[PDB]
Amino acid sequence: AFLTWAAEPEHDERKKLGLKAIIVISAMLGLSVYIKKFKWSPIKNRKFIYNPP
Amino acid sequence: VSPKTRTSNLKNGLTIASESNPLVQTATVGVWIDAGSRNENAYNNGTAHFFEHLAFKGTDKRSQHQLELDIENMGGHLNAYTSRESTVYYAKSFKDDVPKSVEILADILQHSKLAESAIDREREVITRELEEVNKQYEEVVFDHLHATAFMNQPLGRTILGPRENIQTITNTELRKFITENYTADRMVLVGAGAVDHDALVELAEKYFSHLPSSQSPVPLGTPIPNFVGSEVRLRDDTMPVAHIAIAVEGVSWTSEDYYTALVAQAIIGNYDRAVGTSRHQGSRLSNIVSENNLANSFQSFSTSYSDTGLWGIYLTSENTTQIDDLVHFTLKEWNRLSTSVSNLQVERAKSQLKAGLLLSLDGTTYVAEDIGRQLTTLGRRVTPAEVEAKLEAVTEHDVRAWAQKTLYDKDIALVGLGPIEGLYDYNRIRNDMSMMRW
Repeated sequence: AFLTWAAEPEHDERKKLGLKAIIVISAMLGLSVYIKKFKWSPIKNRKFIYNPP
Repeated sequence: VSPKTRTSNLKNGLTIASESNPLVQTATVGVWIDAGSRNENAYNNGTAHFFEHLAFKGTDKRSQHQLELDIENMGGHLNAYTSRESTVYYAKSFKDDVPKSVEILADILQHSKLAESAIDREREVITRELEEVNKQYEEVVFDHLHATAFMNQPLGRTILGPRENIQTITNTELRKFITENYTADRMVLVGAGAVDHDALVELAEKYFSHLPSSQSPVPLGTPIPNFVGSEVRLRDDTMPVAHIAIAVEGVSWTSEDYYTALVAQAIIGNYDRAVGTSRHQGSRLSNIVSENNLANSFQSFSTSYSDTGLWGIYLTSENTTQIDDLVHFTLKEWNRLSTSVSNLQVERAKSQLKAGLLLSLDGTTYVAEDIGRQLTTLGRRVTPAEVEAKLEAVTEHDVRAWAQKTLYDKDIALVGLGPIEGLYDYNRIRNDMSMMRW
């Protein structure tokens, strides 16, 4: 355990910052999906009627 | 100061409204009805328009030929039009031919034959009208605009109706429509020009006394529309001119923002490259458009109905690579109604409107149309003094407040027709309805 700490002394801080990053990034991923779908819905919902000239 | 509009009622509830002008020698008399295509359902859509055709196809007494002769002998003409909420049938004649014309109108409205033979004959005429409105680009654009803005609602239907209904309209449904809707409490007999009010009331008692009253008489101009932000694109690369309309939900006739919406509409105003004065107009949009050649024309509108309206602009342009600029600058001028307008623009537009609202009424038909429209939408003729007061009460604060709730960041209905490849998708147009800098 001690030598593992010596090799990677940032370990404890790194993992706690990782937890914060995971949470924020996940939330932003969810919101970016909502916002993409919101903006794209006029394209996805488009309908056509063709009357051959 | 114009002569007073006199108004009387009959017992059935028919209103008679008149404005005499002893300086003219002609008179416009007619019947303004508070009914139109909106009163149809989806099955009889087109009935109101169909009836307008058959009204001139012969009555219980006079045949079609006799009808023609009678009007020709009077010397003037008859005219009729059906809209979404209003039907009009009028007669322009000489001063002393007014009793004849009232008699003819009463006859075609109350005692029309609606013979199966005539129904069948008109069914082809009206079918042909479906394939010839296609040319009237402005009408095409505005019919699609209503269809999309009021999606699957009565205001969204066309007046002509679908092809299917035209082939299946019977004399029964025609008779039912006009019996339910053309009731005395929904009708106004209007005279303008060389008419005596007292003479007109006598003629009304003689000809329109046996009109049915409706079971539940509501006041004149009594109506829920749910506007849909949406677009219709009718791209046609072979047309040289693009026609584009953009609208938001506007105001009804009796809205408290009625005049504020008219003032806002006048700040943007109209433009036409063919008119010599248009390059010098005060409107900011007009200056941008003329300096950059962005359009052949634009026309601001504020159309009202009993319970809703559409407020927007209609553009025509040959500049097919700068349609984006045209629409961009138009919506940026609308943004300024929320962010920037001050007493400068507002007082200017009020000045222009104070005159405009009076100027419009420059002949007997225009006056009759004004009386009839006001009586069927408001239940009264609003005097120029009242109109001058309502306009004076519009402040810059009112315009900004109105624009911030009606235009700013709101859904639009958008119709484009013609070479509209340069018109961006819905989102990019609708994003111009606000300013990120504000």
